[PDB]
Amino acid sequence: VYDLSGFTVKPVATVHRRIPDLPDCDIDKWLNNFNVPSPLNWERKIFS
Amino acid sequence: SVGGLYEIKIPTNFTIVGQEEFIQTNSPKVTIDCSLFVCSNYAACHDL
Ligand SMILES: *[C@@H]1O[C@H](CO)[C@@H](O)[C@H](O)[C@H]1NC(C)=O
Repeated sequence: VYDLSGFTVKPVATVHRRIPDLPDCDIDKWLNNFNVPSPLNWERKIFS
Repeated sequence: SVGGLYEIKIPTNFTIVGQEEFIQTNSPKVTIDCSLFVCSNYAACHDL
């Protein structure tokens, strides 16, 4: 009597959930701003 | 011994006592699929 390698039931489909209608982060508009700071005064922006 | 005789307590009445004793002769036959235990179904783990 041989106990074979354990099988797992494979996924039939995939579920993907995300919050809809969220705005674009516009990260490029902030990184491309021409008023570039020096390392001494590095600027910060938080994207949420 | 007094006069070659010794004092001894000899039973004048008796009962039967029952004492149970469990002796383990077997145990749960544990089996492990080492591959399914170590790696679940992740192919990246099974390769290693
Ligand atoms: C033995 O003990 C039982 C219970 O006390 C009693 O009924 C019986 O008469 C006794 N027998 C003798 C010979 O003492």
